[PDB]
Amino acid sequence: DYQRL
Amino acid sequence: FIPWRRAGVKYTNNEAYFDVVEEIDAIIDKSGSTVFAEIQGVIDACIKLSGMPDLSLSFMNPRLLDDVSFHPCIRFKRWESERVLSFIPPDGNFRLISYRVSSQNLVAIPVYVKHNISFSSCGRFDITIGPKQNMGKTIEGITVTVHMPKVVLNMNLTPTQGSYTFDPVTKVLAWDVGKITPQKLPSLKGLVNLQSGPEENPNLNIQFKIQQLAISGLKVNRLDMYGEKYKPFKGVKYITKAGKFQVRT
Repeated sequence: DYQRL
Repeated sequence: FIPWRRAGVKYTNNEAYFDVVEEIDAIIDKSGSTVFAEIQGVIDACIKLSGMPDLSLSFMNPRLLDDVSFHPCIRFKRWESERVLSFIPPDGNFRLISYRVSSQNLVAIPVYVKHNISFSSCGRFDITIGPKQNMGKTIEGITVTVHMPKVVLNMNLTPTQGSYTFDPVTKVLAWDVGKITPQKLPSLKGLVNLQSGPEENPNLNIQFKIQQLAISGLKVNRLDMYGEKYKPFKGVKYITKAGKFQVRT
């Protein structure tokens, strides 16, 4: 769901 | 001397999340041209990080951000000089910045409405909604609300999906659409009863939400953490929703 940084 | 953060909070898993949430206001004319559009946004943060981390959030295209309001944790000078948001965050949930998107580019318009409306004691109301500049992302939570003029008494429409109501005292038509799917566009069509004895067609007010899209194009570059040596999970999500979005007919 979140784009990983 | 970090007023917004106490030392020694410990989480079992160190995580930092940011949510870039943009609201699009637009007025679209009956030919499909943008009369007005603007985008306002916020970056919300959910920070569950042990100790005293010091974060630097940067963007691919920081020139999009105009009229920014900053959380007090932000070091304004490093934004002014490097376009990096550098801050030791409060704990938990807080709004990092709010912004308006720069006028340098036109606003992308992620939905379109095809309309055939003609208003005799009998009119025709036919509308179909579809994706426009949405980057192929799913358009969900769609509702269409129409303040019908006094002459409209009641209506008999057929939705291809969702449900509608019409209030014959307030004259509001509200169509709960749901989400747009590829194979079959949502449409609402039928006849309208008029009080026999109409200048402009009514405006269509549309609500919607689109995950995995910041309609401004805003994109994060990196999030770096200093001052602690653990490796936290770090993520960003983007969502666009309608603010006041109107199609004229």
